Amino acid sequence: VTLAQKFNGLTVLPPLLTDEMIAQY
Amino acid sequence: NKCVNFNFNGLTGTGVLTESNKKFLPFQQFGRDIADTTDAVRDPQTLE
Repeated sequence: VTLAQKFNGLTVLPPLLTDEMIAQY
Repeated sequence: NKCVNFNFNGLTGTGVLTESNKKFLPFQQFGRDIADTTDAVRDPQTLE
């Protein structure tokens, strides 16, 4: 899976669980 | 390196101005990103 706009007031928020916490679960 | 209101030959906005590794062609005056939005500019007196 493969994945700027901030001058337009768009913002991307991080998930509560990190990819290490998902890997632990 | 400071947040400023800028006006470059009429191109007006607000942002922090930084040195760039982008090389424009001789006649190009400002640069745009994928969403047709300005992210670089040429300074008309000293041309960096």
